[PDB]
This record gives sequence, C-alpha cells and structure tokens, in this order.
Amino acid sequence: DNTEIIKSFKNFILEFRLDSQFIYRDQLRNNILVKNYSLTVNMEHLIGYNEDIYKKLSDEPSDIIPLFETAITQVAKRISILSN
Amino acid sequence: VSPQQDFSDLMKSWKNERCSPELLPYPHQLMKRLLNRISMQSQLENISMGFLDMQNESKLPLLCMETELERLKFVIRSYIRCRLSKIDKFSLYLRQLNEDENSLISLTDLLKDEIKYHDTHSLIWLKLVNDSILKYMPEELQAINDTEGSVNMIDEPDWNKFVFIHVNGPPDGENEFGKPCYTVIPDLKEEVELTIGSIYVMRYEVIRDLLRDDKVAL
Amino acid sequence: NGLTNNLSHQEQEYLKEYCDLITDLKSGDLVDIDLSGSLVPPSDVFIDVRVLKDAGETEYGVFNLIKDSQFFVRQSDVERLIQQGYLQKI
Amino acid sequence: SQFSEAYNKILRNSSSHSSCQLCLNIDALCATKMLSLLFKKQLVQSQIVPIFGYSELRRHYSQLDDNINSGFGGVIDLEAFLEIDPQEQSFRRDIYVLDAHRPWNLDNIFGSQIIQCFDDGTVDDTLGEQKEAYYKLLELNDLSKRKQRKKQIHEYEGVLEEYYSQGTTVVNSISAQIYSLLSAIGETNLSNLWLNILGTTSLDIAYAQVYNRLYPLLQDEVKRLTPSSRNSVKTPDTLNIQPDYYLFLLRHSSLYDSFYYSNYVNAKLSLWNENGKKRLHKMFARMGIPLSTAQETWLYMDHSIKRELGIIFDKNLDRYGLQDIIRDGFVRTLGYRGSISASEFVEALTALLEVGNSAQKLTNLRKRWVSNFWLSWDALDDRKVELLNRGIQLAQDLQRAIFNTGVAILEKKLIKHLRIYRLCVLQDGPDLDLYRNPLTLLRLGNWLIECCAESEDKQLLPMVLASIDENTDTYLVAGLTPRYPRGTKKPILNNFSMAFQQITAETDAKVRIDNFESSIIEIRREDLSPFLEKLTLSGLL
Amino acid sequence: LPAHLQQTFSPEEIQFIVENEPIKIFPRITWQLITTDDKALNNMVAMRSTEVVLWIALLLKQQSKCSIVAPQWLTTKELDRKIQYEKTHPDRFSELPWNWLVLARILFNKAKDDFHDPIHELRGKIQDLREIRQIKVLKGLKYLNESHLQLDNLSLLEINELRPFITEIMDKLREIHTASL
Repeated sequence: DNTEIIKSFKNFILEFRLDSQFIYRDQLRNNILVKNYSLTVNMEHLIGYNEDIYKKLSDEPSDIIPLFETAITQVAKRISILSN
Repeated sequence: VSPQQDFSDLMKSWKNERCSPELLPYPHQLMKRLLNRISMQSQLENISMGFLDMQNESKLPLLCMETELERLKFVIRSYIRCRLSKIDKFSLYLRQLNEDENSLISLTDLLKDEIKYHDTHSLIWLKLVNDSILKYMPEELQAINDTEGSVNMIDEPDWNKFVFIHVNGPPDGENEFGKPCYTVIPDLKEEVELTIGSIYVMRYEVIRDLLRDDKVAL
Repeated sequence: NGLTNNLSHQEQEYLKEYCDLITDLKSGDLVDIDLSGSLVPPSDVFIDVRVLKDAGETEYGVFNLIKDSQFFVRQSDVERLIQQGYLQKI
Repeated sequence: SQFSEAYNKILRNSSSHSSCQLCLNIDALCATKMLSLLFKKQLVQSQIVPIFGYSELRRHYSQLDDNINSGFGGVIDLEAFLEIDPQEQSFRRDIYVLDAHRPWNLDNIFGSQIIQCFDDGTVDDTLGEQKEAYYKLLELNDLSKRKQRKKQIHEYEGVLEEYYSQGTTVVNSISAQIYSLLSAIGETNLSNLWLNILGTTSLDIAYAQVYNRLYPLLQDEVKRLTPSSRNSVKTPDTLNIQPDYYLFLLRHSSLYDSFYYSNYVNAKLSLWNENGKKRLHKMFARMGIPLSTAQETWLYMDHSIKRELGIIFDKNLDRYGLQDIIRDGFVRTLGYRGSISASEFVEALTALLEVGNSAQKLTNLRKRWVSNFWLSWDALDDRKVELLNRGIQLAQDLQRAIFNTGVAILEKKLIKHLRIYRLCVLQDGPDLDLYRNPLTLLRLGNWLIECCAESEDKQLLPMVLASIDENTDTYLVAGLTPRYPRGTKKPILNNFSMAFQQITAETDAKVRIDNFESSIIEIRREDLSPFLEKLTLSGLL
Repeated sequence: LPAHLQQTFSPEEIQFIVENEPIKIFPRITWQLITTDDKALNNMVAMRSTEVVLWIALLLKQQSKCSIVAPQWLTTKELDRKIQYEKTHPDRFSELPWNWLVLARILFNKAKDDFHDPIHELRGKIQDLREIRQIKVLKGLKYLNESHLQLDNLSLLEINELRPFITEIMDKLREIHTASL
C-alpha cells in the first residue's frame, strides 16, 4: 500500500550501496547542514536501481509525488534532530 | 632499555614532540643508543649479500626487517626535521634564553646537530638581513632585538595556548584522591578536574609540570 | 633536493650557502637522513610506476630506463627518480 | 615441452635482488593480464615490453641488456635477427616467444636456442613434415647412392618449400589453454574467467571455429561457480548467459541506429541505397514499432517492448532471411551499473585503442600509437568507468564515419572487377587522418569485403586498399581476405606472404617492410603501379 | 619543512600510528626478526590463534599466509545495543574501540572474506552510528567556552580533523577575556 512506496524509497536511499560507497544519503546529509531544504536525484540512476519502481513512476506522476515528499521528510527528520 | 619499550617511547616522544608548541629536552642518552642499534641491524644486509654466493628462499622477514628499518627511520626523520623547524621559528628567543642564567641552558641536555644548524643558520640569516636591509642601518636601528615596542624577537614562549591533552599516569599498584580518579589548577579559576579515560583541552601552561613529569599525554 | 634568475642575487647567495649548509647536516647524519625527502610513510612495499620522459638510464642494478614503460617496483629507487620528475604514476 | 615445469623454472629464475631479469591483438592482452595478475599476487616483478616495430626489437634488445638471465616470432627467427650465437649447456639467457600463428618458423622448434617451445599443448599436430625437414636434413656404386641421396634431399626440400611459405593465421584462442592450465592449478577467478570469455569473443570476426565446441567448456565454468542459488537480492556486488544477437551497439544506442550502422545488415538490406531504406522501415512495420519509439534510448523504452522483443524478432526478421541470429552468448553481471555483452565492451576498448589518445614525424606518430596503448591497459579495469564511457561513445563516431565514406565509395564504383583479384585504391577523400591506423583499414576492408560480396555468387575475391597524405606517398596497402557467410569450409587462410617475399626480393626501391604485420606494407604510388603489375602477373594464386 | 599540517597529524600519519596495533591471526604454516619489538615466536601451528601487530598481518594477508580472525567486539547486535544506548544518552559518547574506523576500512578491504555476511549489514550500521555521533558532537560543541572541553569518547580520526577549529578559536576567547582585565 501507501506506505510501501515510502518504504521503497527509504530502502532506496538507505539501502543502496554501489562499490564501496553509498551516495544519496550523503547527498541529503550534505544538503541539510548547507540549509538546502532540497534534494536532487538522477532518474537514470533510478532506472539503474530497479525496474518495477520506474514503471510505477511512469504510470501516475500526480499520485507518486507525495510519497517522495514523505520519504524526503522522514529521513530529513533524523538529520533534523542531527541538525522546529 | 628494552627495545619494545624503547620503540614505544620512540613513537610516544614523536607524538609528544609534534603536539608540543615549543622545545623539549634533547634525549641524546636514548637517541644515541638507538642510532647505534639501528646501524648495527642495518649492517647486519650481510646475510643477503652472502646469500648470492651459494649459487654455483624465504625473504619475507628480510624485506620486513628492511621495511621496519626505513619505516622507523621515517619516524625519526619527521621527528628531527620537526625539531629543526621549531628551532628556526624560535631561534632568536632561544639564543636570548641561552643568554639568561636561569634555568636550564640550551646546550645539549635541552638541545648537537641542532646547535650547529641553529648558530650557522642564524649566522647566514644575519648576513642576509644585514646585507639587505641594515646598511641603511640607522644608529638606533642597529640592534636586532626587542626595543621595546612592538616588540620583537621575544616571540613566542606562549604556554597559555590551548592544546589537546590526555590524562595518563603511572599507577601506585600518590596524587589520586578519589572518588573516581586524579588529580586536582588555573590562576584565576579553579580545578575542573581530570579522569584517565577522557581528554580535557586546556591551557598548556598548567599541564607543563605534568609533561615534565610525563603525567599527561598529548 | 633531491637527492629563479629574476630573483635578487642576495637570495641566491643565501640560497647556495643554505643548501651547502643543509648538505653539511646531511653529511652529519650518517643516520641516514634523507631528512629533506621521504615525507610520506611507506606501504606496501612494492608500487607500479610509469616513466615520465626518461630514457635513460642504476642504483644497486642498472634497470635500463625506457620511455613510456611502466614497471612494478619497490618504493626505494622510485624515491630517487621521482626527485628528478622522471617517474609519473605512484 | 610441458608448461607446468617450465613455469616452475621461470619461478626459480624470477626472484632476485637486484631484480629480475626477464600491439593489436587483444587475445594476447587477456593472457598477459591474467598471468601478470597471478605473478603480482605472488609479487614477482618483471619487465613489460609494448612491442611495436618488427625490426625495432633488434634496436632495443641488442642495445641495453646486461644482467638479464631469462603474437610475434612465429615467422621471423630472432636468432638471426639478434645474432645469439650460443654461448655456454646451461645458457645464461632465455627469451619467451608467445605466438598463436601457424605454421611455426623452422628455427623455432628445431635449432632450439631461446625456446622453450610454446607449442604445448596446442599444435602436436602432426605436421610430420618438420621431422623430415630436420632429422633427414641433418647432417646431410657410391655415385648412384649419392645421386639418390641428393635427389631425395631436393625432394624433401621441395616438400619443405610448401611449409613456412603460406599465409600465417591464428589457429585457436590462447586464453582457453591458459585458463585450462590455470584451472589445473585450481585457481578460478570470476574476473579472469570473464576476461577469458572477452579474449575469445575478440577474435569472433574470424569465426569460431573450435570455439563452437569450446562453448560448453566455458559453460562448465559458469556451472562450477554459482554466485547465488536464488536471490540474494540484489546483491549490491555481482555473469549470465543471454540470447544475444549480432546487432551492433545494442545497449547504448537506438535499435534504429543499430541496424543503420549494422555491418551484417548492410549488404543484405543494401542500406547505402535507397531501395532497402523502405525495406528497413518495413521491418519495423512488421515489428509494429513507431519511428519515434525507435529513436528513444534503450533505457527508457517500455517493458512490454522489452520482453516482447525476441518474440517479435522471431515473428518478423525471418522474412528477410535473418533466421539464424539469436545466440546464447555470455553477459556479465556487475550489478548496479548494468550488464553488457562481452562483444560490445570489446568494440569499445578497441575503439579506445584507435582514438581517445622526414621519418621522425612518422616514428613520432608510431610513438603516439604506443602511448595510446597504456590508456587501454589502464582501461581494462572495471572500476575506472569514467574513461571507458568516452571510448564507448567515440566508437559510434567511428562507425558513423565508416558507413559514410562507405556510401561515397559505393557511388563511384571504383572497384576493378578483375578475375585474378579485385583491386581498389582510395587516392583522395574527406577525413583521411583516421585512415592512418592500419586497424581502421582492417575493419574498413572487412566492412567492404562483406558488403561487395555477401556472397553473391561466384568466386569471392580479395580486395586491394591504400591511402596516403604526406611523407612522400606512403600508401599503406593491407591485405584483405573474403568472408564466407556460413555456407572454414576449406583451409584457404591467406596467400600474400610468399608474393610479398617475391616482389620484395626484386629491385625494392623505397619499399619499407617496417609494418610488423606482414599483410600491410608502405609503397610509393609511382612504384605501386608496377608492384600491382607484378602482383597481377605472375599471380601466385 | 613539511609545513603540513603542522598542528594536525596527517590521516595517513595516524594510519601509520594505528599500524602498531596487535591482532590475532591463523597462519597457514605448521623467522627471528631482530628489528625492534616482536621478539616472538616459534613457527605457529596452522589455524591457531596468535596475536601479532597489524602491518605484519597485512603483509601475510597480502601473501595469504594467515587467516585473520574477526574482532569479537565487532558484531552487529553489539552495534545495535550501542545505537540503543546512543538514542537514550544525549550527552555520553560511551563506547568506541577508538581505532575502529580505520580498522573497518582495512578489514573490509581484505578480511571481508572471513566475516559472516557483513556486506550491506554492518557497514550501514557503522555509518549510521558514525553520523549520529558526529551530530552529538555538534550538540555538545555549541556549548564550547573556556576552560573546559568535554572530550569523553571518540575515535581519534575525527578528533584529529576537528582539531584546527576548536584549538584555534578557544585561544582567541581566552586572550580577549584575560586580556580585558
């Protein structure tokens, strides 16, 4: 359901690991201290990640925009504690 | 006198050296015996040269030995070059400290290669500043030292500067008063104090006694 | 060292005396130091270096320096040749 | 001799203090990298020689060699080329000759000096002719038996004349035997195995031939190492078999451009001409694919189009006779950055070899060719992708220029359709700088050879090619051989080595055999014309 | 005159310091280095635990002559209890091996084969706990004034990189304050 998509993208930023380096959590850890309040994701890396996720984004964009906003803010709260 | 402890104290003194902002006693009593021991094992290469003679296997400790030799040699290189650098920056004041009676003179205890490089470098340095700017050497300006104002050649004996320190000291089995640990000291403020498990950064002056006593790591 | 012209002569005078003086200290140790170089701690023990415009060429054995030929060799001789810029990859 | 003991012997001769002391083919590079990696793992230092010049080797080996105790050479004897002159059983120095071409040089096997024959375990054969070329030849009423002996000597000499004078070609992939040998010792490295597969795929332009039965041999290795029984998802770190196709630049480019630049599809569909253009769109009309859909990158195309691709191919391409295409070729899994068939990576790396970089300028340029080799040797690592993508895209830039100049040649029809052999020359055209590399003309010639004759019966004929810009009519002319469309039917191989020896034995003014490969030679156009006349007659074939 | 840092130790220099660490191994064999401090020992029995300094183990591992045992303290469940203890301790920085950072970096280079599924498992944990430790440093770091600095428990690496900041600032504070008198 609803939260499974949030869980998929939290399992994307936290549980992606290429050869010896994880990249996206470092993107967000840099951007909060900078006071960015934003995040950039290369869609080609997303197609590189999974196959079902991309077709899901492909079908309904207006419905999947909030699951990104939720996955952004839930990780952002741990670093926000780390950072009202 | 144990090589294990000698090497331990080697890295120890190296760390202490690099952290300390100003000069420390020269350990010739130890530096010499080690410089000789390394030359002994260093020459001791001979088995490797004699190994080619048996030709009309395990070289692992061979190059390991050689490796540690040069490795330790690196350590001492940084150590000595660091001392030289410190002297270059402190040279005017250290000679002025040699001029004063009390307490401990520069000489050899606190400071041979060093004194040579010191005096020679300072010499040619004086020739370089002298021939360039002081020619052109006004009567009162002829002196290169504190006038006073402002100032010079008095820098930088600053013991007040903060630096990282780590409480470690020889156990009785003295100054351990409890409950958890030792010891009791700023001039205008009181004790905090200290514990062996945590680093407390504070003024380098109040801990100077302990460094002379070897009671606090850096 | 290792192992201009536009600047004022007094500097070169001081310079030549300085380098002569540091060679005097190199003569004193006889340790050996080798104190001006070997700044990075070694590991482990062998490295692969490529030639930088050196052909060339000798210490302990003559290795026949050849332009654009990369080797696999211990740090030792590399330390000397790098001072002349003759080696490139580290 | 057996490889194992020889290998142990070099190990015994390896470690020393002071140490030590001991271009185009990718097949050799794989074997070098795998063994090199083995010895670096054992920390065995040694020299690396990037040989370029066939005769330059004499200028270097004989120049600086002092303490030295220990694809080339199957033709030229180095004993004459160097003048080593046996000095003291237990000779002080040995030279390893790694070569896959046959027939072997006569001085190689017999008159063994540096060898240490590398023939094991490849060509036994027999090949019983060298036995009478040496055992009978050495040491070489009485008038009758003497004339009988001389007659038999000339008879065996006549037999031997056939041997060593014939076209040199590679027999089989060295990597196969080297991997078998390494696996005999027990080492199986996922990296190394994939590289073995890479080297085997590299020479596929020259069919398989044995490689067809060497498929199970690689498949066995795929069974002996099983990354996971089941996922084990993803895993973040780490090959697999897939239904591969001969189509070119599959994964990084549009299916449209893939056929557009496809060499195999080229002559059959006559892509240069306008007739087959609509036929190509007709193939897509059978595929039911929108033109705009074909232009999209392979990554963003719909999943349906993906899964149904092979069924659609099975249901459409057969109309044009393309039924034999789908193959079970291997595909590497590096996980997260995506899989690639060994063939494509090979094309990109070789493209990286050719781009991505008086007589002093030519030698300077030769030096630059060797300079580009190390960029390729560095490029062999998996992790260094940054440089690899540049070469991957430049491969497309080349193939674009290839097919373009190709159409230009198709309009003028400069081919002289002679009975002896076809002859051509490109004396002028745009973008001639790319033609300096022999490999450019190698694949270029191949791209023509399959185009002009599919076959297209009858009697496949060799093509002649040359080009020059400066340096006084260099006109590199490389030999070219016909390609059969699966219909090694015969041991034909090559012809030219003997002919080059016959014409180079004449007045040979300004001729330079400086090219390491026997098939290509530099010649003046002024003297190329009679060279052609002498080539036509007397025709050795 | 290297000039670098000169106050801080170089990261590779602290790596040179951690080289001194002894560790247990499982040699393939079933010597008498005269150099400095090993002094031990007779040829060891295969697959048997023996404590040896770090860099020699690195050598033997490069030749694959030893089987390194994984450090017992490094177990995911233990890091879980550490992170647990961290969420409930806003002030204390409790337990760290203190050299563990560089260890894990090195152990995952080669010793990775001996551990049981560390991949995509503890690596995340150490990173997570690392950053939460960093921010807890920042929360205690806002409190900084003379004369006390709470150094409590931290891996030496991070202490070294943060050194220039706090060290050079506090001096200014003390100077202006005492100087004002």
